[PDB]
Amino acid sequence: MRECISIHVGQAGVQIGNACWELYCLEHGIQPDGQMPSDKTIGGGDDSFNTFFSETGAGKHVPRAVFVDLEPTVIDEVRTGTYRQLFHPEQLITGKEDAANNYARGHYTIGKEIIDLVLDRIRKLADQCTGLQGFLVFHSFGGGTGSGFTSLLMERLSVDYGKKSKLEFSIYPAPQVSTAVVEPYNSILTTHTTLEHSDCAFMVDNEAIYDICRRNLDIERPTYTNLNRLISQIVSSITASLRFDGALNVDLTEFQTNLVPYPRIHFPLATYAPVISAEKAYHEQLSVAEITNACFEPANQMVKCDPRHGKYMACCLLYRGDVVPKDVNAAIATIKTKRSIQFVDWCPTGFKVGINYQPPTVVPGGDLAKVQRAVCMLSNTTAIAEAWARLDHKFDLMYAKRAFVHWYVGEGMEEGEFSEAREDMAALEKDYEEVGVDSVE
Amino acid sequence: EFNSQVTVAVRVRPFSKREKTEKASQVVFTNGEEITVEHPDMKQVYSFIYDVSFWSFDECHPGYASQTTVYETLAAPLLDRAFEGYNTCLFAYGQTGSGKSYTMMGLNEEPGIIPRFCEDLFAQIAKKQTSEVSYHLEMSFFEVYNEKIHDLLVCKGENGQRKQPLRAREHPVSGPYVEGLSMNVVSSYSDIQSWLELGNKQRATAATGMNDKSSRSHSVFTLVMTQTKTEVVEGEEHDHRITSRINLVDLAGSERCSTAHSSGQRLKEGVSINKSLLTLGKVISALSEQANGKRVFIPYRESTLTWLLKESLGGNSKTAMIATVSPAASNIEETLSTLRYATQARLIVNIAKVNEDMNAKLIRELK
Amino acid sequence: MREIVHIQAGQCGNQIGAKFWEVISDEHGIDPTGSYHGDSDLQLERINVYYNEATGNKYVPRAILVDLEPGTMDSVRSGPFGQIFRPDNFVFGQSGAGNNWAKGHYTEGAELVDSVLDVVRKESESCDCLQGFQLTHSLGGGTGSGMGTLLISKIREEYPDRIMNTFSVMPSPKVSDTVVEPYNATLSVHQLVENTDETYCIDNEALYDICFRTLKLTTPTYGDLNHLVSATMSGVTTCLRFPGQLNADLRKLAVNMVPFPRLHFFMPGFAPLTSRGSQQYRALTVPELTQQMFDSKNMMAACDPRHGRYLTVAAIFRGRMSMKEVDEQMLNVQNKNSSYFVEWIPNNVKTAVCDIPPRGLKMSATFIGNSTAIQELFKRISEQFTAMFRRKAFLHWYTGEGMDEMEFTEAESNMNDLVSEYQQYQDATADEQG
Ligand SMILES: CC(=O)O[C@H]1C(=O)[C@@]2(C)[C@H]([C@H](OC(=O)c3ccccc3)[C@]3(O)C[C@H](OC(=O)[C@H](O)[C@@H](NC(=O)c4ccccc4)c4ccccc4)C(C)=C1C3(C)C)[C@]1(OC(C)=O)CO[C@@H]1C[C@@H]2O
Ligand SMILES: Nc1nc2c(ncn2[C@@H]2O[C@H](COP(=O)(O)OP(=O)(O)OP(=O)(O)O)[C@@H](O)[C@H]2O)c(=O)[nH]1
Ligand SMILES: Nc1nc2c(ncn2[C@@H]2O[C@H](COP(=O)(O)OP(=O)(O)O)[C@@H](O)[C@H]2O)c(=O)[nH]1
Ligand SMILES: Nc1ncnc2c1ncn2[C@@H]1O[C@H](COP(=O)(O)OP(=O)(O)O)[C@@H](O)[C@H]1O
Ligand SMILES: [Mg+2]
Ligand SMILES: [Mg+2]
Repeated sequence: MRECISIHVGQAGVQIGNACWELYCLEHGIQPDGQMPSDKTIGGGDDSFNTFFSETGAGKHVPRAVFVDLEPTVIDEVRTGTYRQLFHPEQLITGKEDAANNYARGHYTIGKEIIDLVLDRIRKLADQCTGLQGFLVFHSFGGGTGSGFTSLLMERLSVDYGKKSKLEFSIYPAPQVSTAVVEPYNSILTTHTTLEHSDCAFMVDNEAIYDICRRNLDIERPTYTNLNRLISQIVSSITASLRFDGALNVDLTEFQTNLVPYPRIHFPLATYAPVISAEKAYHEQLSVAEITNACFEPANQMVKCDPRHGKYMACCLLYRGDVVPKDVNAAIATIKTKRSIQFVDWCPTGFKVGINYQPPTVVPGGDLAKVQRAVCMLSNTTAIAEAWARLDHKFDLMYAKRAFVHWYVGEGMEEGEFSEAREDMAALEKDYEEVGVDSVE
Repeated sequence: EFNSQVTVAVRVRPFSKREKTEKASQVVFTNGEEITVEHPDMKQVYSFIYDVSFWSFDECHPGYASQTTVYETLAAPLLDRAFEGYNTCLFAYGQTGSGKSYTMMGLNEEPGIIPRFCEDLFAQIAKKQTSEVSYHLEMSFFEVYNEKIHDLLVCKGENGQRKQPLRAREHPVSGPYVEGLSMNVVSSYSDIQSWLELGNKQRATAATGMNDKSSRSHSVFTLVMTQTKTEVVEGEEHDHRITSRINLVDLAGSERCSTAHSSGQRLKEGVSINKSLLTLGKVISALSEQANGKRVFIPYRESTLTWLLKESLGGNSKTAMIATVSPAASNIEETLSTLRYATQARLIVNIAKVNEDMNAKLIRELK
Repeated sequence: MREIVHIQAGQCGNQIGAKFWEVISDEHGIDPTGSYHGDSDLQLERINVYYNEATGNKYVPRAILVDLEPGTMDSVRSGPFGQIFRPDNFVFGQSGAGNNWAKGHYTEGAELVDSVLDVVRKESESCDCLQGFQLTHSLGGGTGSGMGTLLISKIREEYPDRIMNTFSVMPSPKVSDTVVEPYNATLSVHQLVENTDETYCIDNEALYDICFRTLKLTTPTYGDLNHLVSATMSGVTTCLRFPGQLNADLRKLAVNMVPFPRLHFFMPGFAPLTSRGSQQYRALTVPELTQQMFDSKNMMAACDPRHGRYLTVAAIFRGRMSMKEVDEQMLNVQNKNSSYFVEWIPNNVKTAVCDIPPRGLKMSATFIGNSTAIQELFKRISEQFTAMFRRKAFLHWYTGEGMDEMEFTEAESNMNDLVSEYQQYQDATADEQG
């Protein structure tokens, strides 16, 4: 009835999908075989929640998702692992050769002869959907497939489907930590193309979640099976109002509206406050007033950028479980009282609120605890300009000597595409100044 | 610095067929400027002073004011100021069957103010049509009926019901206006006359007990005159323009349901007229108290008429009122309400200005 | 005979109204099947105001449930009183208004509105004589603000001689629940001023104070809040369903509460609300109720009447009250608190008394008040609005759906004129000598 398509691009997106589709099955009562035994006790209804899982007459549940990596390694793990009997075998590998961390390979050259076979599966899924509400794209700046393919895809999806919400969940490069020498380019080339087509780009940064997993969950040697389980929760909160009941339900077009004043600065940040272990689960109250304040604790942000260096233009809080509105209003009133949390002069009503009744589920083998409450924040701040400027300085240090450009030119990229994309990224750094200047009559 | 006062004038009508069948008595006597009402009961006498008085009671008695006289005394100054560069308004007010439509529009062989206005305007234009001054004239003619707006200058299509209503909106500078309104160009008197015929044929009329041709709608005639003139400047000429809006308004009557034997649509439309006059009255009572130091808020949004005429009752226009009264004794209290609202409208003061179309641009700072 | 059509737009109204039928049915003796299991014979005499008889003395309510999301409608069906509504009266779509007034008015609501008129025209024509309408919506979003205001624009054209009552949850002063509350609350007032006769303004921050300060509730859910709004909704329509000594329809209140056609925004109230402990320590009587009704801390409008003047108020009583005890007490208010009333209305109060009280209270009371302190709510939105519209912050989501900046300026000046219409009256007036 209300259905959302997921697109997982690259190693990152797949390794979050696998984290996501391990959680969506548990909440709704599905085994990895696609079957649903607890339908014995209710007799159908909508527990085969059509937002993610379609259903066949044989009792099997197949998810509405499309994977694509241009490398067979990460997806072949799915066809040979626990979830081989859940996914439609059309899991788009064309990985005779990867993108070599090159936005020129992911966009042009190897991006084609596979970009026309990805639209077919989506168009096949949409024609199974009645109330298609939007897309959810999981990718990463820093690669070729998660930087070029997405740009190439989001252009085409802004033509075939037009005015439908396209929300991204992308891994933003960290200021210090990095796994490649070409993250600045591909992160800069992808914004320039994805800016005029997307609607809200949710950013995450692994340097932050590393610190969260150390300080809070007491994990000093984590890996990517832990990070991607937290990201699995953020999406469950965004999509919870489409599956379970609640008091204030939030459709997808509310994030497109309250958090995006102008069509170019739609770059918010995410949080998940009650990231606690089973031991610290005791000794703590875990109330709304406790969980809401943590979401503004800058050490508990999922992107490394201090909001105390900027100002908030909007903020959306997404509650789950045993939450009462009287506890919410008491909490936002405490934040609007504090002076270390500045708001722009043109947004005195700077809080969107949503509440659900279904608490989060606990994956066995996981790091997170069982809780009756859970919160997800989505904030658009002027602090993000600092991160754009950092990527811009790196771009200039390495483009002035024309380093690594012959790998992009060698894949059909013009030299003027680096000067046109770095000059279009120098406009947005000025836009974030105007939105932070207090008006005067 | 300017405070233009509203020009109030009164017109006494002669006896009607009804007021002659019922041999009603004369109570409204004149001496020139002043108008008095001797009640039949002879318990008190009221008297009022006005800028201008007209006595059409007798076609033979001295002091008989004709169509040409009312024109040359009221409208000709407004034409002079409209050529000067002012906005102008002339609006009628009164009861049912009192001579408002006859005064403004007139009949075929007894023209009112509107045709004479347009004719003298075009005459003065043709007599001042130099290469120094060009003239462009647009007209509109519209109708208020049961709080709905309607365009009079269209040839309606055939249907079971063909009256497409329009909407009123508020432009932040120009003020209230009507969206979807035919503004037709005019070059001479003939097109004006044809459009007037079409509009008076499309207007709403009905037969009621106090006038067989009772207008069931308020009628506004708008003329937008743009005169372009030159000044020897650094480059080409034709760099001054003066715009002027002339609003000629014929309103309906209070229409007591008892006398005006009314049931159904007549009651309905009549009730609408009663709600339009109550609002207008309240706006003329608040504008006459806002010109005496006391601060008051004029309610123009409670009626489309007063909403569109925000700029005329107040604001920026040189405006004039024609109160229409009957001399019979069977309508004393309604005549007196008309005369009291007219004596209060006398106290209104507006701020009229020349529409040079240059303020804030360059010559404002020259000045 | 004085029949009413109820319309419920959004996650708020469909959550309020769903309790409104849990409160009326208990008063008329209807079970969740529609079957009658009551005690008195006065219930069935005027049950036709809200209900219709179906087949076997099963009673189906005249409700209309509208929303742009199926999630709210599933709560009604999978609930206590879900099986009584007409399943052909649940109108819904998908892909909701997105907190956008532009969508519920022009783009999405316009696709679903004619379906809503099909229900309204069938329920009204099936009624002998229509007294008016009743809408429960929340302005602050896009469905209730957009798709509700659009219906009123259309029903007022089809039924211009009937009452259109509205129970609207307004934006709150301190804490927001939607980032674009001002744009949607503003444009709704631009339409409600022109197309309504009674608009009861509700604010959740006040109910949070009622539930905490009076009822001594520490965890008040939305069920409890809407258990208060449904009460006033019942008091206003009590003298049509049960008899009394001095009866009052909807029109008699508005004629006695709306002195000018634009000042039809009221501050409701209910009495007697108390905690479960202090009930055994109180004395139920009119001087104890009138003190709660005229208390500024029992309002739902989030506005202090002591910062203004009551132009006109009303009081609906239910029980075996004494009229001397009623008329004596209302006079005590005006003579004591004469500064909070206007001089050019000598008796600023109306009264009404029903003889059949609420299911478990020997006496109840409902209060309706028109004050100039509603200026404070509109004056706030006008500040938030222009602060955002002067920079054009979120405007491109409203223009992209087929709107213009002029429609944002019209609503600003209208709301600002309504402020001045209330502000002239709030300042004390004085004639020359009088
Ligand atoms: C004396 C006793 O045994 O308990 C009382 C009680 O404690 C009080 C406080 C009741 C109680 O009300 C509440 O607890 C409450 C909770 C949240 C929000 C609002 C109220 C009561 O539940 C409410 C109940 O009154 C009613 O049921 C009315 O008929 C009420 N009915 C319903 O609303 C209703 C709701 C769901 C299902 C069935 C009925 C009503 C109110 C207005 C118009 C018509 C009917 C009564 C006497 C009581 C209890 C039971 C504790 C009060 O009820 C009202 C609003 O009239 C709250 O203040 C009154 C005073 C009562 O004494
Ligand atoms: N959070 C998170 N990030 C990941 C994960 N796997 C890879 N990344 C990030 O992905 C970034 C680089 O992109 P790639 O890993 O090469 O993925 P890709 O999009 O397929 O790029 P190509 O292999 O060149 O096609 C690195 O900086 C990693 O931080 C993961 O499992 N979780
Ligand atoms: N009193 C009350 N108000 C509510 C409730 N649910 C939502 N609201 C209000 O309604 C507004 C949300 O608008 P809504 O109609 O739900 O948006 P929509 O889903 O897009 O139509 C918020 O400002 C809330 O204050 C409720 O159960 N009770
Ligand atoms: N000065 C006058 N001389 C001759 N007849 C007049 C005069 N004034 C009014 N009448 C007559 O009285 C009637 C006036 O009706 P009208 O003015 O149209 O009513 P209303 O003013 O209510 O629209 C006309 O039939 C007209 O012939
Ligand atoms: Mg890879
Ligand atoms: Mg006439």
